[PDB]
Amino acid sequence: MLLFCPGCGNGLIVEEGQRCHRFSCNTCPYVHNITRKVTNRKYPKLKEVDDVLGGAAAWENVDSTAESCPKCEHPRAYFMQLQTRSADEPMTTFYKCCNAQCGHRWR
Amino acid sequence: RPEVIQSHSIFEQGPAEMMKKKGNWDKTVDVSDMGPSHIINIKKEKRETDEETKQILRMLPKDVSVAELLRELSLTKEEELLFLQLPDTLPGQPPTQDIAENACTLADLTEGQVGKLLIRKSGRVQLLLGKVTLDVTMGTACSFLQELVSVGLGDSRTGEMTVLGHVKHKLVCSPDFESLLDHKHR
Amino acid sequence: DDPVVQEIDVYLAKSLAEKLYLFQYPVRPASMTYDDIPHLSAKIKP
Ligand SMILES: [Zn+2]
Ligand SMILES: [Zn+2]
Repeated sequence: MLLFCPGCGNGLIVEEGQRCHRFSCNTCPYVHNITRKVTNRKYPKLKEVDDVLGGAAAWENVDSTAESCPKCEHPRAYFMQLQTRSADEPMTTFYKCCNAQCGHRWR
Repeated sequence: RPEVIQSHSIFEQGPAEMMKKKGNWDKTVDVSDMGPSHIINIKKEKRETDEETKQILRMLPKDVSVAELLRELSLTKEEELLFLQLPDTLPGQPPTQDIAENACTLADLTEGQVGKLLIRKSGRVQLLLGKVTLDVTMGTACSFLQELVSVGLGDSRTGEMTVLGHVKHKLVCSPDFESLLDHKHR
Repeated sequence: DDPVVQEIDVYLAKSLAEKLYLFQYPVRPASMTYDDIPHLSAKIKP
């Protein structure tokens, strides 16, 4: 990440001193000792998952005493939750029911 | 480098990744409570958005002119320096200034009451500055430092410089061209 | 829309009209102020 000197406002570089790593200016004496953990997270875009779960994938989220689906009122349906973008997104819930003479997709 | 790398079917435990990640960087060399190692809390490096300067720590919406004047009246009685931009000509005549219908500015007028400032219902704000009413709106929200300073050349070669205070908010005054024109269309 | 709040009087002063300057520091944030820093000189051309 860009961080800039309070004195002259040139761009800082990270270098190493005799006791700590420092943010340092190239044009003035200013240095800033890294005393504690500092971080910067990118969170890039993941792949699409839409065509990855279709067609009898290896899902696993089903559990004992799980709810029945609302149309058929039978537990013959899978349900899962996934991030669609990066993991800062709140996870979305989705479910699909597959029964005899009955095909549907629901949200 | 061995290329035929091996893999297994077992599912990674959630906490096992979390605690492995934790142990990789939670180590700290903060034990050096010494002068060099110490760091000045009021000279942190500047993260680039100036409202968002704090990147390292000890651990927005937009206001409107009705709200600005309400905060400085009820919630806080402290005085504050606004900075306001007026139209290029005020509705006056330069008094005896030896002219031509030239522009009128605040430098030409004389001290006293100059007008009245009205806050209406629904947040409309007007500056009634004569017979005419000028509209007042919030200017660009500056977040760099601004200082209001006197300079006085009290002597031929020397003088005094004095800092009177910081300036936070900008107001823009403009003529209400719809009202001026709805009087007498063309 | 009647003026239900803050009919504010507006007054004008001229005693500093030839003296008053606005200084602004485009690269210094509003929280870091030069109020503590000792100043050694000031120079102007009027
Ligand atoms: Zn610097
Ligand atoms: Zn079904």
